[PDB]
Amino acid sequence: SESDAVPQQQQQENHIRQHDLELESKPEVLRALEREATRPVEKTVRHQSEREREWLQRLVDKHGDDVAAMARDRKLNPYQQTASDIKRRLKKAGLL
Amino acid sequence: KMPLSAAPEPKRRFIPSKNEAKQIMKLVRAIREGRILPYKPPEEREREE
Amino acid sequence: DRSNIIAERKNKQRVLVLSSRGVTYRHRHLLNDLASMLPHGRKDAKFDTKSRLYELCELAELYNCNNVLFFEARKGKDLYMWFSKVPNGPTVKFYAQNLHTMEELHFQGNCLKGSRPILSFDAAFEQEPYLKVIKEL
Amino acid sequence: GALKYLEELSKKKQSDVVRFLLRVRCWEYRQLNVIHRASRPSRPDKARRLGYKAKQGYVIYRVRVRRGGRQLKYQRSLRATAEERVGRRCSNLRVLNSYWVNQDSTYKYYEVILVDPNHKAIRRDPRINWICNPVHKHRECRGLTSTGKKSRGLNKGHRFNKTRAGRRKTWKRHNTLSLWRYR
Amino acid sequence: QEFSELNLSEKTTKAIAEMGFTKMTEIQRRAIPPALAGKDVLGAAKTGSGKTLAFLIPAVEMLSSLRFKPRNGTGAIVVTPTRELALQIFGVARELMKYHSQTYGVVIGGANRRAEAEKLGKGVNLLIATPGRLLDHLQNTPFVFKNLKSLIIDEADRILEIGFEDEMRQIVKILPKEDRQTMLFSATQTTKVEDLARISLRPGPLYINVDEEKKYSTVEGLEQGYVVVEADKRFLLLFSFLKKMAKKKIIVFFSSCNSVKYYSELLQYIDLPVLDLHGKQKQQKRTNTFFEFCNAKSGTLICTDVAARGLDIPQVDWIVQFDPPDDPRDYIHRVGRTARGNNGKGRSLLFLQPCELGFLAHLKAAKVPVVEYDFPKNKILNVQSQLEKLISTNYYLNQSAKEGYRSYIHAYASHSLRSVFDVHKLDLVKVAKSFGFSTPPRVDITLGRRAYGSQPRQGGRYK
Amino acid sequence: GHKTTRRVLKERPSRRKGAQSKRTQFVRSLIREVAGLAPYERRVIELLRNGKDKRARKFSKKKLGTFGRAKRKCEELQRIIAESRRAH
Amino acid sequence: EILEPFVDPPRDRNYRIEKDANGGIRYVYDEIDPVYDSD
RNA sequence: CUAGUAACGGCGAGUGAAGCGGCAACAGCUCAAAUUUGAAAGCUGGCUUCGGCCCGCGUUGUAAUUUGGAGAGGAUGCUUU
Repeated sequence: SESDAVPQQQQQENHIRQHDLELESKPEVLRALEREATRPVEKTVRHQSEREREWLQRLVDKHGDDVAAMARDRKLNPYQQTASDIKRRLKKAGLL
Repeated sequence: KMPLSAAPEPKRRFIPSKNEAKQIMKLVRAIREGRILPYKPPEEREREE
Repeated sequence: DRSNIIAERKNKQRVLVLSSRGVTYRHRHLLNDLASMLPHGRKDAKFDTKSRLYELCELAELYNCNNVLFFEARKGKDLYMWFSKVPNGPTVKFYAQNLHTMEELHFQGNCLKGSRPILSFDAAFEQEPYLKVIKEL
Repeated sequence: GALKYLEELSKKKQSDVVRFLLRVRCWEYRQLNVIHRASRPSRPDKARRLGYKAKQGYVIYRVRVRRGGRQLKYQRSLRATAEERVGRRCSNLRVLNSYWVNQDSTYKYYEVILVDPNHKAIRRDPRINWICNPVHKHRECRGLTSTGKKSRGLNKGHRFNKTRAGRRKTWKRHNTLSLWRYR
Repeated sequence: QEFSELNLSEKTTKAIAEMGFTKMTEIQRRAIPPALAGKDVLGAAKTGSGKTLAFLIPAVEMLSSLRFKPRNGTGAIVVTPTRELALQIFGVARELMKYHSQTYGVVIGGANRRAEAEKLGKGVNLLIATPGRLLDHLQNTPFVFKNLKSLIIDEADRILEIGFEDEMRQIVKILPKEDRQTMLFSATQTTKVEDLARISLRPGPLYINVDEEKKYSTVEGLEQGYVVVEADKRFLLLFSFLKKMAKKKIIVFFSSCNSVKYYSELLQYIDLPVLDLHGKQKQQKRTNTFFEFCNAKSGTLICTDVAARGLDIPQVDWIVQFDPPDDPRDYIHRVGRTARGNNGKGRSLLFLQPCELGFLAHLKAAKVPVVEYDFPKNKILNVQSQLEKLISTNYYLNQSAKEGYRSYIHAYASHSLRSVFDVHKLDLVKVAKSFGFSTPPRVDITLGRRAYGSQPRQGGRYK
Repeated sequence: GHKTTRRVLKERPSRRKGAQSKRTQFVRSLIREVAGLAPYERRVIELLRNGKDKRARKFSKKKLGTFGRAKRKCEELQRIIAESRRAH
Repeated sequence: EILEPFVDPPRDRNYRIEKDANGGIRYVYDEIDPVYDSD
């Protein structure tokens, strides 16, 4: 049903993925192209620098898990980064 | 009595410099490759020469 | 007494002859030929179209005029004529259809400048109120 | 910062400060050479908005041009004459732009921003090295500066029907009898 | 009746469960089932019963049931008198739509007009607005409001008191009327409220009464203390007070939620322990904090006066009105009665600048006895240099100070008593020094003859 | 003619390419005081200080070319007169 | 002299008001005399 | 193709376009008006053991960011080298 007269509601299947699309008998070239486009690829997961790991380590050694206290800390967190960013960096480092 | 700009102040004016951080890391990479000479305090350079 | 009229009872009448921005050579020639017949008329040109219509009364107040004869031009082809009493009087909008100015070389006649003309009206200029208002303007 | 204020000042050229400064400078320029090197732009806001940079390879050249008619009017602008005279004196430079700086009873003074295409500071900069290409040799002689673009009628619209892509190319296109193979 | 009885959506049930609400008041229980049926509602509940959920549950249910999207514009519009009430309702709606894909937004006088225009253009499904700015956005900004199904008018007596009568007349004239459910609330019942209910609501209303009849607004058994303090020292005095009246119970009222958040972070850094109740936290956190303050021997709780209007104020030694009161009559009578207490008499102190002393003349007209409190200059703990260093070096505290300063200026500008509290008589440099600034940040305080020959327009279309 | 459902369009950032900005107004006012007046602006201001507004508008129109530009210049110089009297 | 203790105290024409032909509002301004100016 | 149409003209000689429509080819961008201001971070030359050292240009502005169907700053959580 169309409670609100919307021309786009039959078209459906505010941020979208930017660097790729999420797309969900025949000639052999077509099948080969699908096969080479569908084959699994590696990701080359970006690691962290030694100094960033040292910074996150020193940050854990004084507060442990209170990410709000680490954000408040001016000495050990000179760039006054938000606790969400530091929590994300800790999760990427595996230091929770 | 008030500033003309009501724009927010960028966070860069409250945190240490990032350009100098990049320059210092470039210098650290240069010292590690032995391309440039490390720091010696000036009295050492005076007694050496 | 700076009225510039010497008579028993003065008919203090002043006209402001004005043209719009997109007037043609024919409209400008008709403006020059018609304003030459009026001594109590002042000539100015290029009124701004985007400006409001009542600002014409302010332009007339500057030249102490109580009559405005406006030459509005549309598309560079169509001529509309506005006859208005300036402070609070009525306005008559007209469309001019066929123009033949004084520069046209087949007329073979000519008259003085400021000679008080005999204004020849039609018998329909009293048998209809709208033609009566046009007649008096 | 200050260039906004200088732009607003340049927009009042008969005010007391600007009139005084224009007269004193006109006196000095009148007693100098016709085409003389200017150390720095007298109007830095105007030069900066036209592409002048305080970098090696950028040169200002002030030039005086006799004003008036050539009743045959010269269809060439006085600003175009200025760029051409400077372009011949500095035949190794490329004319970037020019702008009005002063006017007298008998002369109109203009400053021409030029660029050296052989300097390495210009050849390495992707924002200006388009002028290093040989298709930009003597832009002032082919109507390729701002005055040239205005005088050739290179604008969009019905008012510029016969000149928007070149007047002589349009005339040659309209005067060509096209005969195809199957007629 | 509990919230699980009605067949709400599972997203709405989960959100209310997270708030911690399992039992209703009378106004929710008597308004939500008829309003979910599509009937227009005329109410007589006051601030603090729980009317916010009573008009937000049907709007959220309508927006979720019709599957609204950001390209559909506004579906429900909640009109509030003041900006802080609108922000409180915005916080409640943010808590209510935790699982709902629908959008929600606030439009209040005193904020960025262009940012609000972009926000409305992108699409705000539930719009909590202030009448003047709502009318301005309805008239001059392009945004979709053609799919309006719910108009809630909240606290209509105050809006008609401020002078938004003609604004609401043009608002009701502009807004679509067909298949629109109207819910109007007012604590009183005047002729202007009746006129508004007649133009807005349909011929058949439903009139619901949740109001106490024993209002004890006696004008003799009261005593309101005041302290005259200049702007640039105001907070310092409060800080000194809040360090000298330790081991006591103090409630402090601020004008805005942003200033409460700023002063909470400020007192966290300047080693003075407080408890905070502002509308940027979870409802559960706020209820637990108020419960902890209610069952403590000492301590101080800082909150907004409109946020604690609907709050069971416990026995406290001091009730401090640091900012100008939003409702001066309600403040004096009811807050003085809750400050005096059931037992041994607490005191109600009001902070007055030496430009709002005409309030005392008002206290002379109402025949309310006053008490003047003076303070020695040498007993003020001067932490101004530390405060300015903290504001200049900490980016988060600088942002909070700017937001609190802007909120204070805007709430002072939008004041009912403009004669007593006028923004034009305020020294912005001194009040920004009170907030901890060397220079006052830029704010907008504000936010003959007819033409010759001009007769009134009689035709044509203007958009 | 044909019936289509009109959309509400996104606000154009090219709209009002003049200045509603307070900083440009500040710069324009400061430069006016620093630079001074043109000779014709001084003649218009000496007519406006004597109450001869009709002559001032005619002089401005003659030396500017349009009645709208004359009106704008006369309002600007009258505003300058008002703030000069307020400072006096 | 304030009467209600907690409320705010309550707080060169060139045209003439004349009824127009239709029955709305008509404005009558000062008439223009055609006297020639000194300029 | 429009179209020898509109328009202009001792309205004679004549002069004489353009929008739309079909096609060929298609591709978008760079600056000026901002304070990097917690760090001129930019560049031409000369000397070289070629790795990094000096003089100079430049704050009257060289890098980065931004170019109005935009953008910035914060917050935010994904996605990219």
